[PDB]
Amino acid sequence: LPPGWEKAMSRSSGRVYYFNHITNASQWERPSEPARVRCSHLLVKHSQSRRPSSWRQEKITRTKEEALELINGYIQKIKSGEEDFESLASQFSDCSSAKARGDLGAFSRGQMQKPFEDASFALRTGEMSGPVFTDSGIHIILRTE
Repeated sequence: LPPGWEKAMSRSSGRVYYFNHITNASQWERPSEPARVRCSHLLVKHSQSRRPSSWRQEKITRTKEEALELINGYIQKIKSGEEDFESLASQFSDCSSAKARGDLGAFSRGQMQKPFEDASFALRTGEMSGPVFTDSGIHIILRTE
């Protein structure tokens, strides 16, 4: 399995699924290193975020668990198709890159926070991560290139 993927057992169904411990993505299908990848991300800060402020809200008061619920809900709406990633990041991302539909443009290793970097280069083009915890908050990373 590609870097970070591992088999696990569904404790509801008993059916086998795959999770990645780098990106926090889990899926049912069996899954399938570039100098540069291109990502968008959706950020949801919390009161233990490095800077608990955003264009959305001068004083971010939600907790870290509440930040996770929101992220999980967004992950659910993206993955159901009831919303797409660009729409949610524009409305709800605590990162001012929301003004560019999440897009951060392309980067290489050594520029970002290491957990974000790791999740990003362990995404395949067109893949979305799970919640990705950094000091800014919790991320949904989409790798677009």
